[PDB]
Amino acid sequence: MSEAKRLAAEKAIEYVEDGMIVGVGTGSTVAYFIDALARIQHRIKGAVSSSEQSTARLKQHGIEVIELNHSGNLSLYVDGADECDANKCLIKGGGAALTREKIIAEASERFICIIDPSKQVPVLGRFPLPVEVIPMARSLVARQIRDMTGGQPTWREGVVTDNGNQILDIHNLQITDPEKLERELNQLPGVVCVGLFARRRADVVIVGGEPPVVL
Amino acid sequence: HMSEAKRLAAEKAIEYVEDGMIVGVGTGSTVAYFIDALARIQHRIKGAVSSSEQSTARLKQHGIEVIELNHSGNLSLYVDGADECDANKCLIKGGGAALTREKIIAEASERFICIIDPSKQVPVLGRFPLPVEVIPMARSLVARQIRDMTGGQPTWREGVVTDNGNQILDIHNLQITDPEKLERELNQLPGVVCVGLFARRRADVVIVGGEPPVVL
Repeated sequence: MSEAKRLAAEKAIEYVEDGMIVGVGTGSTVAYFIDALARIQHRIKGAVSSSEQSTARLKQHGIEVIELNHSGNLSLYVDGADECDANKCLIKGGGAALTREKIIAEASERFICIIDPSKQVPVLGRFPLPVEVIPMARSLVARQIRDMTGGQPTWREGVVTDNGNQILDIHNLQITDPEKLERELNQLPGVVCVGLFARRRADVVIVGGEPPVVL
Repeated sequence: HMSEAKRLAAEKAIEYVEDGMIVGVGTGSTVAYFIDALARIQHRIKGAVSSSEQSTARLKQHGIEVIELNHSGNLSLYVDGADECDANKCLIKGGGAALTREKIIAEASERFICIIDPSKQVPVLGRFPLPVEVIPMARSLVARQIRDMTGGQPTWREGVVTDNGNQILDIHNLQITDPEKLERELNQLPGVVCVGLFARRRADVVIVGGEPPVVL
């Protein structure tokens, strides 16, 4: 899907305007966007980064990285998704960076989501739902999620997020109501972030291909 | 001034400790009396699950075994203080920055006993500012959002870092007449780690220290 990823990333460049501080996602599709952004870096002020990995990639291209606390709100955030449904609700966090992704997206006027066709699904959940948890809460949250959803939480054992937390991946869900599930999981003490983007979903979905399809 | 009231509230809370329990333990100056009282009955408990590194040191100083919540599983009893307690037993917590692990252990516990002196009783929560634990890179965003949503005044508790590596915003000037609603709303903000309202899961028993303590 490398060509589809690159084509989606190049289409997203059309949304970058002179003088922007661009919010930058994480992952293999975003890698193509970082490479393309480097070619126009004379036109931008810099980037706010959703992961230490993305920060290193931006810096390797000479792009200035700015903290969200310093930039304030942004106009544009570009990132990928592990799954995207027909209502533009997403599962994110396959690379464990969901928390800073969700924060930067929240601070951005428009979220342009770049995907290849394999990410389009009719019902979220075949890709397990990532949930970032305070480590000492891990087993409690797993029990609660099992009780609430009937899904199967599994610790992504050994993975530590940029924020020092652990990840539970919730298997076997059919998330037909992501708005509700996100709101309910957000209430559990020890949950740091839920990998559903539904309260604040993608504004634009770019599906890579020749030509890209813009939803 | 309130030292005797704190001591007496903690004494009454000991009456809820059953032989063999793993006791969930809060944080703060009122809980300090409860930790010292637990030490006096240490032969009657299996150990304790601790809401802060500070409480862990105080428990270990008395030879009480400290057990991880991941290992204990759910608990029967959690005992902790509060910065404010309204008439419906909704609480503001986090004055000592330990609200997140406190809320987690309280959630895992069947009965939450809250030990307070009379100065913690309020008709409406909010004169004591509401603590919110935040991801550091989200701090300014969350402050803007809370200001817009509530009309309150967020202030960074600058320099304070929680046991979880996060920062604290204290929200001033709220009159929180519906704590469960505000808690639910603030919990939806990306970058909020924990909200210092205990309302969805509130105190089951409130012990107000005095001679004798009042059990509410």
